[PDB]
Amino acid sequence: PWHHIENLDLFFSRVYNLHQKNGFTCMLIGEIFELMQFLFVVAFTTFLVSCVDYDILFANVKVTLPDAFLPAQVCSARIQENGSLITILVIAGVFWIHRLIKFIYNICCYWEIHSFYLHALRIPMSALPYCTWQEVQARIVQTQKEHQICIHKRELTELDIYHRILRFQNYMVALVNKSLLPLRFRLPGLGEAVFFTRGLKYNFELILFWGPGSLFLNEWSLKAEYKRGGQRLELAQRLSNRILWIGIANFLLCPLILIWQILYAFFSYAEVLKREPGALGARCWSLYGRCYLRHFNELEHELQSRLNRGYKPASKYMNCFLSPLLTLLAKNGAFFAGSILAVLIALTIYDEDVLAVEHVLTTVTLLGVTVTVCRSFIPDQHMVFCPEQLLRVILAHIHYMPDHWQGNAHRSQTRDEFAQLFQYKAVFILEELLSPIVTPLILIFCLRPRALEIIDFFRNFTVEVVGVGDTCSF
Amino acid sequence: PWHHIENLDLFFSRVYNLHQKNGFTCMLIGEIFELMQFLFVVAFTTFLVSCVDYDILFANVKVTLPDAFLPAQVCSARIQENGSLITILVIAGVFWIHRLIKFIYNICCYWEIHSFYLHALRIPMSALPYCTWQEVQARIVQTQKEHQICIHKRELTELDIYHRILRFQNYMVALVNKSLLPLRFRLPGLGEAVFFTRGLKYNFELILFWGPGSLFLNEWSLKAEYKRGGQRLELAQRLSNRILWIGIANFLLCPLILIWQILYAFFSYAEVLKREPGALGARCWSLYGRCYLRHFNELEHELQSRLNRGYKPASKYMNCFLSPLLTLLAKNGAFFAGSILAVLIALTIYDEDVLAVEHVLTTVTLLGVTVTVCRSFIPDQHMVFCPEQLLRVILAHIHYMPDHWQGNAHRSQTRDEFAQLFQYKAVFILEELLSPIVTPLILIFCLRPRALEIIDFFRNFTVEVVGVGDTCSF
Amino acid sequence: PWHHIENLDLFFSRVYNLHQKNGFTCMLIGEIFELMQFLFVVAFTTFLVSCVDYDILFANVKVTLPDAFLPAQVCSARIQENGSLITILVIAGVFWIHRLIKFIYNICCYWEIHSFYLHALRIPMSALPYCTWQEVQARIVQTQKEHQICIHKRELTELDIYHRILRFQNYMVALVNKSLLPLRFRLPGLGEAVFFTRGLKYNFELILFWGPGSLFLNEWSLKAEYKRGGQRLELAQRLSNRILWIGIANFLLCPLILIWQILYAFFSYAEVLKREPGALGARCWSLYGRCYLRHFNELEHELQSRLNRGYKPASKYMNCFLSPLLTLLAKNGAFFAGSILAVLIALTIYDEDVLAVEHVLTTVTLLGVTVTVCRSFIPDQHMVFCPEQLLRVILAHIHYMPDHWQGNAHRSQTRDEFAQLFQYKAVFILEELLSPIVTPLILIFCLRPRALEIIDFFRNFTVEVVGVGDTCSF
Repeated sequence: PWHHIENLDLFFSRVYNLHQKNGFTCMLIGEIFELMQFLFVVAFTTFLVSCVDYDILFANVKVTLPDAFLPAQVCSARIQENGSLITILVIAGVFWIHRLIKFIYNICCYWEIHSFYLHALRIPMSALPYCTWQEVQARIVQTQKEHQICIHKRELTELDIYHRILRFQNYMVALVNKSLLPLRFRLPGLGEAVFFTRGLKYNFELILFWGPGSLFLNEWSLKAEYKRGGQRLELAQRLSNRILWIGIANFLLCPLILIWQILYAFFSYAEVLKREPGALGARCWSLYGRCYLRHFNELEHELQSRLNRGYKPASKYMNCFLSPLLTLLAKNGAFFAGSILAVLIALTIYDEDVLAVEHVLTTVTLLGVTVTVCRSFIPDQHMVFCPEQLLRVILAHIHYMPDHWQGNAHRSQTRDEFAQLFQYKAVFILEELLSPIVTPLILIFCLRPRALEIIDFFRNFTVEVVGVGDTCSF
Repeated sequence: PWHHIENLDLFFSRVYNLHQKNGFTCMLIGEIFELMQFLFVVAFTTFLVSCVDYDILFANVKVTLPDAFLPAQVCSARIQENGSLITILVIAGVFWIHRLIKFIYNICCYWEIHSFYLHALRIPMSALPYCTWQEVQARIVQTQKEHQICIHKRELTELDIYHRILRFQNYMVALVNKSLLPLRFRLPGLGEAVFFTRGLKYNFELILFWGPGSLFLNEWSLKAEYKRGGQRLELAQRLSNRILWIGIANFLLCPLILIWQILYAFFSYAEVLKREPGALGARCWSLYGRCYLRHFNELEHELQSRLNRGYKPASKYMNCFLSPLLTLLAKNGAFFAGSILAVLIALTIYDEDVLAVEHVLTTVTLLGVTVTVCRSFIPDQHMVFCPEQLLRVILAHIHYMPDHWQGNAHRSQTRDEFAQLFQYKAVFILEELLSPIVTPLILIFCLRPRALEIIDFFRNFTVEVVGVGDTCSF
Repeated sequence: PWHHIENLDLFFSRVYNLHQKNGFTCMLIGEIFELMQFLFVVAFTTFLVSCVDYDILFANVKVTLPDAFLPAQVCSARIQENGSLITILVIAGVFWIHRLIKFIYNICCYWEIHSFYLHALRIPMSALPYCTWQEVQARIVQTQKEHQICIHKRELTELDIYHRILRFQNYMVALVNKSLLPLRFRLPGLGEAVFFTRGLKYNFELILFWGPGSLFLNEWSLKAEYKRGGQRLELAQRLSNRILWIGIANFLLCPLILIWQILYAFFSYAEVLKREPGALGARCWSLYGRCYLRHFNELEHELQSRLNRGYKPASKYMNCFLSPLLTLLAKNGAFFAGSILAVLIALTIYDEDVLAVEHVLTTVTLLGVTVTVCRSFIPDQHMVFCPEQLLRVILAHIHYMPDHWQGNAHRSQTRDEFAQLFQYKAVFILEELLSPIVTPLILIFCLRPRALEIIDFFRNFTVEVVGVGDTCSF
């Protein structure tokens, strides 16, 4: 049954994702909840926009919650009469319909992959969350005589699976580390800024890999016309028109994507700020650090493991960088604020009628917040300031660092250059919000003039591995 | 003075316990508070049952606490007229009287031991909490010519003290690790369940060691009739009647012991749930792990040290076992719950008259609890899932593990088999509550048919160390 | 320009302090805020004493904060009419005027030092917080031919800078470790007490080093009359009169210094008790541990580093010392208190009208505090009591320990002797409050009779390093 496939690339990617999804039911259940998140976001916002009145809620006998909710009939009439609301719902509906159809097709294709694990590999569906990818890899390669998926190539190789699954991610890796993508900016008042988000990466792969107008012929071979240097300018002009058109589509989609990014950050992170706002000060590896620190032919879990082992030294390293002025001001401000708040607390503690004076509680509240915030920049008085050993621990995991980091490991410039590989989480959120606005501008003015250079790139750094196809240079 | 003892076994146990009690006053003070805990439990429950009225408390001028308390005369009349309350108090009184008489006798016997530390060993009572058992051991054995406690045996030996103190605990160890005690069960809806509590261990030692009808003649020699195989069936029948009778006593005592176990768990753990309920999710070594992981000839502190060194790796190991479905549901539920709660919090934060709507606070409260509970099953996104090194650290301390744990260290079955050696604290509490109900059933139907096998056991695995007596096989 | 200095001692101290102050602006900004702290303390207390009325605050329409504040005119009239308040303000004004004049002079002298870093060393003012003292040390010593600050001595040496900056701190070190200063006391009800504060150290340096009547001629040479033993008694009598006079000045200043110490502890620590009172239970290295554990020729940062590396093992070591009686009482008290509080919480949880009974909340509140306090003396049940390895880790950093600590590392006496080198923070605060009262008594009765011994000391342990001057013996 596993002979007429013709799409071994997509097949191996699906074989890997089911292992990364911890079986079949979790993938199905995970996909359903993904679809449900969008629908819930849309429905709750729509319900909040139309049904609830907010008049009898602010009161302008105890009132129940169901009173503020309008009955179904009047809520439907206000939705279908907003005009400026139904036009967003229509677009948010067609994307989900496309997604749902794609999902149904993927289920019917992942069920076929399920049989291949069960039958060809003899690995039950209850042992997946306990089977490393290495175990799955040995049974696929050693039994390649039975299922005879690839008879065309003389044999199958471990390097082949890595190349087949990751034919386009290697291309993505080569573009960012050769500065062939517009991800460096100079800003007035900020200085150097690296703006690399998921929209640009999604757009790069859509411009270069996916679509009927991309550089790749079917799935695993870029069009032969891109292997001849006789029409570099003509191909560049054609690519420039393509790049220009994709940017126009992004500019058209700007308002919709902005609503989606805003809604996602709010529904996902606007509650952690209330309960534990220090979690958004905790740092995480940025998307550039995932493409700058990524080896060639390295799967998602092999890289995620390295970013996990180097997560605790990185928090310490970024936390040993203080500021003589910030530390001075924090020390002094905490003293002054706490010295006033202590008197206030004593007058409050003795007789509590002071709590009825107008601006006593707010002053105490803001000062408690002020003391706690200011006392958070004051380090532990007996810490071992060792910001030189911290880089050793980090480099032992992520494996990549600019050459001007080893000696001067403690300057304020090295921290500001490391903070771009290891960014705040709050900063991460903020540039996910700005991605749908800046991404089109980046593609039209910065990437379009490079449309020639890319054409040279794809022409000079693409080799042809026999039996595999057109792959990216290491 | 230390020549006419005739009970060197009990003497050495008392010598050890005073060191484990950190001197003499602490033992006296500890015993008094132990007696006082029972009396307080009984008295407070009795006072709550009879004196307080709960009528003028629920209000059916500010009211004081002493108003709800009835005067002594009317409270005494209601106690001595309850009938169904005085019959429990009588039993709770006679046990304490027995305990108090035993305590007074033990004090007069521990005072004699106090003189032996002070005079024979020349160790002051202010240096006990700072003297290891090794220091006490060297001065006892090296000065065995002066106090001449044991002249019968040619000399005294360190192995002898371990054997003399622990003649019955070794027997307890051999029964659990040879599955000679009924502590394995199959339950519909739960599967495998190991139910081993203090009542069974107390009952085992009462059936086998203590009492005038046990297997041991005086204190340190089982009756010679149990060394002849000519009457195995007859001895088994006699033992079966004994086992049957002990079970009947337990069945009779079931309601009383149940009240004691319920009261003890409530008074000891029902407040930690309110303040810090995560402490009852913290795991602890179960009573079977104390008998399965216990070496032979190992005192209480030597084992407690090993269970201490292996406590932190064990919490990590049991905490690295997740569930693809539980983690998926938690992630998704937290998002949905937090997404609703964030909107609620914003409407609450803007104008607080929303706080007067009926079901807004309860929804917020349950959802905050829901988010916090659900967000507690979501691991740290950058943790080093290394559940294989954790078993190495644990095995280096407790020294005992089933053979099918080394290879498959990460299956869901190994965790469910390790959770029986290292059980939850909440689970520990729950099976202490169920011990007085299930313990009689275990003894009558499961241990009684084994009454023959035990007779064989005690006949084949009991050696006679010269000068020491009848000991258990290692 | 760096030739006519004549005060190389003060110059090198200033060169070091600017590095310890992380540049020039931070020193200027730090000094200004230091001056501002005193002024704010005085002004706020004065404003609180005179302006606010506390009559319309305790209420004896919602009332604003500005109503309680008296207008400027009536507040000025009450200040300048208090009599017993203006006499304190005058003294608190003249000290600050002296301080401000000294500060202005130091700025004009540190600006000259700023040019020496910028020009002679070619080290910009933006690289100071990132330059170790070693980098500053190499450029000073290797370029000693250009600025020719010291041509008198043949060359400059690293030992010379250490000696020049720290000519008086070495003297302070030799007096405390030879028990030549009155810092040991026997108290009824407390026993041994080591009372060494900043006032005594400040007074010691004022009696011995600073002033026109001290032992040192100009700055770096004690008067030659103190190098001849022919007038030991006469010099001792003169020194005794000096010591007596300094003590009289301290006794006169007792009330003022007491107000300053009280105010400083309150404004600095009286708020941490409210928010996080466990931070004042955290220990810190006492002032005697800074003079007992200090090497010879060791700068402030080299010692602070050692006190930082040995801070975490020291907290563990002092936290592994329990008390059999304290642990027993805590266990039992927590059980009893929690057993009552659990019943109270259940009655409170079922129906909340119980919250209106008078003494229910206070009982719950005090018992919650009681449980939390008592449950703070109860250690973790599975901790590795290893108070012997902890001393190894500590001694590896502070380098100094009494000889009767190595063997008996766990007695209650070693802890009570280590607690004097590593004292509580709350204890530290308390003896800073008592320093202005006890310091004069210590100098008059204990140090005055020693006035002879000191004269012998300064005569026998002062060597003359050529080119450097009169230094202290190592």
